[PDB]
Amino acid sequence: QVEYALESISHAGTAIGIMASDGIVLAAERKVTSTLLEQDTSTEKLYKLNDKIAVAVAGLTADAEILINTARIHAQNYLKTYNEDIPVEILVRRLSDIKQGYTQHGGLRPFGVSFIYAGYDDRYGYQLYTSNPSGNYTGWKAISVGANTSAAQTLLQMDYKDDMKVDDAIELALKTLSKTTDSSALTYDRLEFATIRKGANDGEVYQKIFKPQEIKDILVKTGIT
Amino acid sequence: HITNVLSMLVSKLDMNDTNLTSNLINGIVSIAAFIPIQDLTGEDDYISFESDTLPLVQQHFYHIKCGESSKTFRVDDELLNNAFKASTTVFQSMLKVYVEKIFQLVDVDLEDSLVTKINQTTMILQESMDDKIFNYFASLLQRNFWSNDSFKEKDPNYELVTIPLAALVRRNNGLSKELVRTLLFHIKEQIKRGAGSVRSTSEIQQRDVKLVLYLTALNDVLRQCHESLLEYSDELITFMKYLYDNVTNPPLDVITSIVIHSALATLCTTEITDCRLFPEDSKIPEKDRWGGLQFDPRRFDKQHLSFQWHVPSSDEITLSISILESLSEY
Amino acid sequence: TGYDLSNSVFSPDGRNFQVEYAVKAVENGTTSIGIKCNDGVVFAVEKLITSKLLVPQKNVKIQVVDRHIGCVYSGLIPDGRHLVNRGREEAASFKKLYKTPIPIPAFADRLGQYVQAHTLYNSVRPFGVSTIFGGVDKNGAHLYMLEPSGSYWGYKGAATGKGRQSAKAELEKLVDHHPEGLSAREAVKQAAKIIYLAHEDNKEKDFELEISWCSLSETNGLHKFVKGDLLQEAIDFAQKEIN
Amino acid sequence: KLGQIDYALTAVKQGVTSLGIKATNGVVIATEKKSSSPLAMSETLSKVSLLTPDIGAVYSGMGPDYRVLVDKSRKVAHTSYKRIYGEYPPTKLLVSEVAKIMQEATQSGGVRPFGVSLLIAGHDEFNGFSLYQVDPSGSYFPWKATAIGKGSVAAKTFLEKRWNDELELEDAIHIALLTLKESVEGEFNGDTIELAIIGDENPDLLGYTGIPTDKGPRFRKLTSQEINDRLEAL
Amino acid sequence: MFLTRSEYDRGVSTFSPEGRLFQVEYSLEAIKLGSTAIGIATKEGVVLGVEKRATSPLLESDSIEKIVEIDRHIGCAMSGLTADARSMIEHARTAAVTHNLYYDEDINVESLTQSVCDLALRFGESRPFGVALLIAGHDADDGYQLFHAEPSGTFYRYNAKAIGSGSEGAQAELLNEWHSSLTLKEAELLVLKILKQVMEEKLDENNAQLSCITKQDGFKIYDNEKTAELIKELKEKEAA
Amino acid sequence: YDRALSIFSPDGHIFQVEYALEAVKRGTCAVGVKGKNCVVLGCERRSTLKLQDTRITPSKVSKIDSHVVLSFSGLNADSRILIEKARVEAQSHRLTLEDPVTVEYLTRYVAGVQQRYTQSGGVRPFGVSTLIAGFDPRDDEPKLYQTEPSGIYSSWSAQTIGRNSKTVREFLEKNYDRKEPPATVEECVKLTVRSLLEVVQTGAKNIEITVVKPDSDIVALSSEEINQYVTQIEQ
Amino acid sequence: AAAASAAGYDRHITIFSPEGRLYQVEYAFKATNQTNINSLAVRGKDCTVVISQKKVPDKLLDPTTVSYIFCISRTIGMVVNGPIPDARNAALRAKAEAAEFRYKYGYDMPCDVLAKRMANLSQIYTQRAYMRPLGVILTFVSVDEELGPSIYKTDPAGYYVGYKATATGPKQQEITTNLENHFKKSKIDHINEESWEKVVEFAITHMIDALGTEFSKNDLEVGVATKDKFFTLSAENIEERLVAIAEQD
Amino acid sequence: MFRNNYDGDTVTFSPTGRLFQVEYALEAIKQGSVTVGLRSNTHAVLVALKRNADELSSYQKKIIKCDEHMGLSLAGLAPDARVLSNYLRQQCNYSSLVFNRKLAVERAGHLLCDKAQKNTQSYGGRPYGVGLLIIGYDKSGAHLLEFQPSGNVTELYGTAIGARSQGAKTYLERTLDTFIKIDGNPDELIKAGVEAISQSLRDESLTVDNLSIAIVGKDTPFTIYDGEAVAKYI
Repeated sequence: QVEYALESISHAGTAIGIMASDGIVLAAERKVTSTLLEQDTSTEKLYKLNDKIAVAVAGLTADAEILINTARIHAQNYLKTYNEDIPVEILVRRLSDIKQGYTQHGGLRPFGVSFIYAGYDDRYGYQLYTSNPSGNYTGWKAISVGANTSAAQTLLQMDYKDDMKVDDAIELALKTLSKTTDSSALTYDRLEFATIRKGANDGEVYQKIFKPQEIKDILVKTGIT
Repeated sequence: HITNVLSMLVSKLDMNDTNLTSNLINGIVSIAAFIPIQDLTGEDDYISFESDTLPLVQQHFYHIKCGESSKTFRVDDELLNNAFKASTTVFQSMLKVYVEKIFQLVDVDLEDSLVTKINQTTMILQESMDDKIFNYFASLLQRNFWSNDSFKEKDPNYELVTIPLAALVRRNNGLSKELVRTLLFHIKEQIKRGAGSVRSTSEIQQRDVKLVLYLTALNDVLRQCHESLLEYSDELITFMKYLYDNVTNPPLDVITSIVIHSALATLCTTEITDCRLFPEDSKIPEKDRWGGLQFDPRRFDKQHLSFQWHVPSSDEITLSISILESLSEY
Repeated sequence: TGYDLSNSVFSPDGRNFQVEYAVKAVENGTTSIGIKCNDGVVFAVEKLITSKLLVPQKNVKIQVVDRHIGCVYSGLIPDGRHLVNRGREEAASFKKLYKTPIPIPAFADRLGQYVQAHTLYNSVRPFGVSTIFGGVDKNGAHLYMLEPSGSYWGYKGAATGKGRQSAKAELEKLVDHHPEGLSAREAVKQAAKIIYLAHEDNKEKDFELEISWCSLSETNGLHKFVKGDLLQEAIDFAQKEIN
Repeated sequence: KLGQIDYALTAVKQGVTSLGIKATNGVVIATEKKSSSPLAMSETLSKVSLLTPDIGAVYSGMGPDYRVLVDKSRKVAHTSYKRIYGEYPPTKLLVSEVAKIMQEATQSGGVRPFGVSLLIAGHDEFNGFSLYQVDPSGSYFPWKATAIGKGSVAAKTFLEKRWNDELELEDAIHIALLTLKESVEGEFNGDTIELAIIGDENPDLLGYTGIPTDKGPRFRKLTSQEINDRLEAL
Repeated sequence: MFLTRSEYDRGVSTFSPEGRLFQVEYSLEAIKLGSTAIGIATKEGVVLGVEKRATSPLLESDSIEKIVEIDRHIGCAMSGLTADARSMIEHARTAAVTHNLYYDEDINVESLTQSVCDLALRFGESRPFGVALLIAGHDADDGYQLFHAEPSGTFYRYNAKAIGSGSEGAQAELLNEWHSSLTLKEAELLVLKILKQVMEEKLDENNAQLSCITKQDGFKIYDNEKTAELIKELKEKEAA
Repeated sequence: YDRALSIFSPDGHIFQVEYALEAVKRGTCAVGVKGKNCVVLGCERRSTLKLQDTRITPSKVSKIDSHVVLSFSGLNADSRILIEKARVEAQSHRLTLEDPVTVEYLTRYVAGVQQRYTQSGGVRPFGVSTLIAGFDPRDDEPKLYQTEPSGIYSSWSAQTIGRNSKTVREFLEKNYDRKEPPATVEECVKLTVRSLLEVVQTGAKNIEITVVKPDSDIVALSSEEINQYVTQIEQ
Repeated sequence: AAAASAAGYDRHITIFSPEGRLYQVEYAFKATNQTNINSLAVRGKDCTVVISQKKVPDKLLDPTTVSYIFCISRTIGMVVNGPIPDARNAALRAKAEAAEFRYKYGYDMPCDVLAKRMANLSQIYTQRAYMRPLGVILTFVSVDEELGPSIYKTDPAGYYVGYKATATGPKQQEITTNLENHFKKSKIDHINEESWEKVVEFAITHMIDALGTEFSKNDLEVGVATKDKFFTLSAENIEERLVAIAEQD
Repeated sequence: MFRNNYDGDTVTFSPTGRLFQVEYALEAIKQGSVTVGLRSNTHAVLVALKRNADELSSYQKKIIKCDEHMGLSLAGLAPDARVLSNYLRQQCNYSSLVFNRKLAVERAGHLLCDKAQKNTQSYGGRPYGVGLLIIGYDKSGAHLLEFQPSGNVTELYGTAIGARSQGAKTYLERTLDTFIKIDGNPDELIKAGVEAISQSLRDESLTVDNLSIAIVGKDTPFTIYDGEAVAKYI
C-alpha cells in the first residue's frame, strides 16, 4: 500500500554505489535544471552522516534532509555516548525503522526518498546498503536507485568482479554512468562523486567527497573526454 | 393556460439561482418560439385575461386536480374561445417584468452559456411580436437603457442589454438614427468627465463602466444599422476620430476599435434582416395560430417564407470605401 | 442551489437564506405587540387555547426579565425560552457587577450580539424568534424589537407573528392620531383592540388576551400584569370596537 | 489532478508582478504598487517589508494574506532567534519558518493555503547574500534571479538574458527597473514603484551611535526621490 | 425480485420521517448472522452454550473464546469475537475489579450489564457499537440472571435467550420448553437439544461448548469430556 | 448470492484485516513441529539477486532470548518491528521479574501489539504472522505457538504458515499423531525436512532450520546437516 | 458558537475556486449595499468629516436609534456600510481593541493601527470555512497627532488603505468621480477650510450635488473629528450646516 | 419519487420555517407504548403500559424516580429517557446540597428545555427522541408537565403520550371536571388514570406486569407500583 512512493523515486536522477575489496564508491547525477535556479546550496545528492559514512539520494531533498539531519544527530549522539563511532548497520536499521513507521501509520505519509548508505566499521568492514520508502533495506556489492536503474544494474552485473580495487570501482561507476546517461555526453557539473578508503597509508577511514576539479581529473583518467 | 404560465415563469426568474433561472429561460424560449406575442382580440372589448382566461384555468385545474380527467371537462366552445382570446391581452405586462429581470441579471455572476441563452430568448421574444407589441417593447427597452440603476458591479453582463438593442435595430432601421446620436453624445459626456484618463493594462476600471456600456452598445447597434448609417455617416466618422484622439487606456483600445468593424461590416455584409414568426404584419393564416404553423402543412409556403434579407446597396458601398480609406489613411 | 442549506453562507445577492427562513418561523407564531407610552411600555399577545387540559393560570406568553424589562416573542417556542433565559442571566450579571438595573439599550445590545453570533458559524442555526422587549430606566421608556439576524431598533409600537400586517396598520393609526404619545391606560385599551382585530384572520381557534405594562406613574417603573377589572374593561373596549 | 494548492498558485499567477535579482555585492527586491482609487494614499500600504535588519520580502497574490504572513514572520524572527540566541537568523532559517507557516495552512482542513508567493532576500555571515522563492505549498527554492505574478514569463526570459555572475548591485537595480518597466499596469514613477536592497550596511539607519559592535540595517527601502533620480537615466 | 429502498436509508444519527434510526436497527439484526449462543436461567444456575467451529487435528488450543469469564460471579457469551467484543469484555473486567475494591462486595449483574451498554452509548469514548452479548451471573439481591446486551446500548433480562444462527425457530423452542421448575441437568440437556436442532443435526464435544454459573463454583466452562457424557445422555434420553 | 429481495447493506457494517492475512500466504513457507523432547522450526530462504551481499543477511528464524525463537511469513519490514518489540519486551521482563520470559507471555505480548495495531484504526495491522517456539525456564515440555495479523493466537502440535502450506498441513496430519508424535529430534527434523522438500519455493539456496532443545539449547543446523538428513527410498 | 467539522462546496465556504477566486468574500461585498445608504468622508485643515444618508421610511421607528456612525474612542470614530448586526459586531470589536491597546501600550490607539487590526481580523474570516466574512465596509476617521487628519477604510477581504477622501454606498461612483474632479481642480490633498463648520458644509454640498436630492435635517448624519474629540452632530447642529448652505447661495 | 432537501440536519431550516429533524423526533414519541398522567390539587399520578420483547422477557421500565418529590415517564425512546432522567437527578441533588430546597417542578422543566434546545441548535447532534411526562409536588401544589424533544414544556391537568394515546387523551378531556376534584383520595385518581389508559388499549388487557403506576403529593413520597402492587387497580 506504498508502491506509488516507490514510483515517485524512479524519476529523480540516478545514484550508483560500488564496493571494492578495499573501499566503496558513491557516484550520483544531478538533474539538468533552470538557468537561474541556484546550484551552490545544501540540497545535493551525495551527503554525509559521519566521517566513516556517506549517502547518495534519489527522491525529494525535502524528505532527504530531515532523515540526513536525524542520522547526523543520532551518529553524533552515538559517538558522544560510546567514544567509538556508529556501525553502518545500526545507522541504516535506525533509518529503516523511522521510515517504516511513517509508512504504516496513517496519520503520516511515506517518505518519498531512497538513500544508498556507504560506510566502514570494523564489525563487518566496508558496507554498501540501499533503503526505500517501504522501510526495507538490503546489503549489496553494487547497487543503483532512481533513473535508469534497470539498464545500470545489467551493466553492473556483467562487469562487477568481487576482487576489484577501489580504482576499478571508480572506472565502473563512471563507465556505467557514461553508458546509461540521459545527456549524450557526461560532464563534471552534473556529476557528484565520493569515496571511502583505508587512510593515506595508516589504519584510519578516509572519506573524500570530490570537488569539481578532482571530478574533471578522474573523468580525464577514465577517457570520458 | 400558456400566457398564465409565461407570466408565472417570467415573474420567477432569480438572481441567486442560476440553475432554476436556466430552466425558467428554457420554458420562456420554448413558449416564445411557438406562440405569437400578439393580441388576438378584435372589437370584443368586453373580454379581459382576468374573468375570461383565469376562470377557465381555475375550473379546469380544480377538475383535473380532484382526480377527474380532461375528457370529462365540458365547456362551451364560446367560453373556451373567449378564454383563449382574452389570454392574449396580458403580453405588455409580461414584457415589462421581463425587461426588469434582464436589467437585474446584468449585476449577476452568470456563465457565458446562460448569458448566450438569455440573449437568444430575448431575440426570439422579439421575432414573435406583432408590430404593436414590438413598438411597445422597443420604447420600454430604450427607456430602461437610459434610466437604470443596473451597472454598479465590477464586471457587468453588458450583452444582456446591448444584444437586445442591436436586435431592435435589425427589425427596425428607423430606430437607429436617434439611438446612434444619443449613444455618441453620452460617450462624449463620459470622455469629457474623465473616463479612460487613468491607465491600467489588466482591468476595466469602475469609472470606465458607463463608457464601456455606451461603446459596447454603439458597437452592437452599429453592426445592425445597414443602409441607415447613410443618414449619419459623416457624424460617425468625425466621432470615430474624436474617440481615437481622446481615449488611450489599453483595455479600451480594443472596445473603441470594434466601432469601425461594426460600421464597415454592416455596409458590405449580405445577411437576413427578417426572422419574424409572421411577416411584416401581413398575410392571413387566421387567428388560431398559437402554434407557428410547425405542424400546419402550410409552413413551407412562399408567401409565409418570403424573407426580405439584406443586399448591400451602391451608396452603402461608396460609404464603406470612404470610411475604410479615410480611417486607414488617417 | 445550495446557498440556503447552511448558516454561514452568503447567497450571490449577499444575503443569508437560513436567516430569511428563520423569519418564516416567526411569521407562523402567535401575534404579539408592544406600545410605547408617555412614561412606559404595554405588551399584548393572542394566547391560543389548544385544549381544556392546559392549567389556565400557568401558561403565560409574556415574559419578565429583571423587574423593569418586559418581553414577548413569536415563532419557535424553545428558542424564545432560550433568549428569555439569556436575558434573565445577562440582566442578573449586570445587576451583580454594577449594583444598578441594566439600561434597556445596553440589555438590547447584549442580546443583539448573542443573536448575531448565531449567524456566523455553520456549526449552529439562527434563532427562529423575534423578540419584542422594553421597559423603563434612568432615561425613561424604551421599546425594542429584535429579529433572527440580531437586528434590532427602538420602536414607538412593534408587532410580530401571524397577524403583524393588520397590527402594523392599526399601530400606524395610533401614532398618527396621538402624535403627543398615549397614556398607559389608553395604550392598554388600544392594545386589546389591536389583538382582537388581529384574531379576526384566525377566528377558528379560541384565544385569551394577555396584557402587561410597565409605567413610571401606574406601576412605579416595575413590569406588572393587567389583571381583574382593567383587563375586563379593555376586553369590553375591544369587544365594542370589533363589532 | 488539481487541488486547493493549484488554485492558490493561480491566485499567485493573477497577482501583481514582483522580482528579485542577486548581484556580486547585494540583492534587489522590487514590485509595482497598484492603487484601487486615485483618492487612496499609496504611501499608507507597504508592498516590500523588513523582516530583520538584514532580511526583506516582497510578494505576489493576495495582499491581506501577505500582511498577516509578514506579521507572523516578524514574530517568528523574534520569539525564535532574538529571544533565545540573542541574534537574528540566516535567511535559510527564516525561509524555513515562513514555509512552515505556509505548509500549516495547506495541511489543516477548514483552512485554505495562503494565496501568495514570496521572494525573501537577505544577508548572512556564512552564506552571504541570498534570494529564495516561497510558494503557497510551503516549499522553498534558492534563485539567482526570479519573478512572480502576471509578468513572470516575460520577466524570467529577460532575467535569463541579463543575469551573470559579475553584476554589481547598482546594475542589478537598473535590470530590475527595466524588468518592472515592461510589465507596468499603471503609471511608471517613484510613487508607483516599490524597491529595496540588501547590500552594504548603513550606519545612519542604525539610528544611534557609540557602541562599535552594531552596524545597522543591511536592508534599505529606496525613497521615491532616489527611484526618480534613477528613472531619469532608465 | 424487486427493490424496496428508501430515501432515509444509511442515514447516520438522522431520524427518518417515522422517527427511526435505521443504523441501530441494521446493527441489531446482524445478530442473526453469527455463531449460535443459548442461555437458560434456573433457580439452580445459568447455563451458557455456544457452537464451536471445527478445527485442524494439529490445533492444540486457541484464544478464540466465545464464552468468557468476567468475574467469579459473572460470565458472558458472544455470537462474534471482533475487536468490539474484546473492547466490551475488557471494559466489563475493569468495571468488575473497580467495583470489588470500592465496596468490598461483588458487582450486581444488572449494574455490569448497564456498564457495557453505557460503553456502547459512548462509542467507547445513535451509532451502534460492537456485538450482542449474553451476560449470566448470580448476586444475592436478584438471584440467577441472564441478560441480552445489544449493539444499541440497551438490554433485556430473559428467562431463556438464543442469539446467532437460528433466531425465529431458536427462541420458539425455548419458550415452548422453559419452566420455572427446570433443574440444572435438565437445562443442560435443553441447551444441547436446541444446539442439535440448529446445527442441522450434528452434536459433538468438538462443536458444542457448555458453561454454567452457580453460587458455589461460580463461572466454569465444561471440559470436552464433561460435555461428551452430557451428549451421550442426550442421545440415550431422546431414544428412550 | 445473498442479494435476496435485491437487498444490500442490511447490517450497515464491515470488519476487515484479510489483505494482511493474504500477504502472510504470499510470503516464504515457515513450518514448526514438536517432538517428545525438542521443537524444530524450518523456514524457506528467498532467492537472492546477483549483486546482494550475504554476509549480514538475517537468519529469518530469529532468537528473542536463549530459550525462545520467533519466525514469520509476511512483510520483512513489519517483522523487524515485531522482533525488535519482542526483544525489548524480553529484556524488560528478564530485568524486572528476575526470571526469563515465559513462552505464552511472549506470545500474549506479541499478540498484544498485533491487537493494538488492529484496534487503533489510524494504522494498518502488520502484514505478518509469527511462529513462536521453545521451552519455559525449568521445564522440558516443548511449546509451539502462532499469532496472526488479526491478533488471534493459538497453540499447535505442528503448524505451517505459507502459500503451499495446505499440503504441508495435510502431510503433517497424515504422519503426526498426538497419541504418538515423532519422539527423537532425528524423526522431528526429518519430518520438517520432508515438509520443506515437498512444496517450498526451493532452489540451490533453500531452507533454514533450527532445533530448539530444553534448557536454552538453540541450534541452527549446518548447510551439511540439512543435506545429511536427505535419506530416501524411491522406486 | 464553537468551531466544528462540517461540509461545503467552493462557493459556500471561503476556498479557492478553480480560478483562484473566493466567492464567499465577493458575496460579502454585495452584502454592504443592502441598507441602500450612501456615506462620504473628507479631510479638513485640522479636522476630518463623515456624512451619511439616513433612511427611516417606517413611521413606527424611533429615528434616534437608527445610526451608522460609531464612537470607538475619544479620538476616533467610524461609519459602517452594511447590515446593522455586523456593524454592531465590528463596533464592539473596535471598541475592545482600542481599550486593550490604551491599556498595554500607554497611548491612544492610532487610526492606522485600528484599521490594520480590523483588516487582520477580516483576513482570518476570509480563510476560515467555519466562520463567514462580515457584510461591512468600515471607514475610520480621526485627527491623528502623528499623521494629522486621517481616513482609513477596511472591507470584507481584509484590504485597507488610507484616503484623501472617500465615498461608500450604492451611488458612490458618482460621489467619487465628483471628488476626483474636485482634487484635480484644487490640487490639495484636503478641503482648504480652517473650521469644521465649513468642511461639514462642503461635504453636504457635494453629497447633494452628487445624489440629486435635497436633505431635511433627518435625511443626513454627521461626524466631526477634532484632536481629543470625535463627535456626532445632533439634528439642531446639522440644521446649522443645512441653514448655512441655503443662505450661502 | 420525492427528495426532502431540508431534513438532513438539526440545523437546517425549511424554506417555510420548519425544523423537520425535530418533527421526526416528535414522530419518535409515537413509537413507544402509551403513558398517561393526570392530577388533582392534592395528588398527581402516572400510569404506563410496559412492553416486552418476547414471553421470556422482563418488562421495559417506563417510570423513573428523580427525587422524593418528583419523577417522570418515557414513551418513544428508552435510552434518551435515561440521559434526561440522570441529568434531572443530578439537578435535584444539586438543589438540595447548594440551596437546601427541593427542586421546583417548574425549575426542573426549564432545565430540561435548556438541555433539549441546545441539541436542536448544534451540528452533528440530534434532537432528543423521547417525550417525558413529569409529575411532582412542591410548595405551589401538585404538578404535571409534558416535555417535548424540541425543547418545550407544558403545564397540564392531564395528558397521554405514546402509540394510540388519542383515546386516553380524549377520555381525560371528557372527564376533566371529575378527576381534578379527586382530593384527599389517591386510589380514585389512580383508577381514573387506569380507566384512561384502558381507552388506548385497543382490545388489549392490563396485567400485573403489563401495568405500572406512580403517585406523588401531600404526605406521600413519589412511589412506583408495578407487579403485584398494581393488582387492586386491574
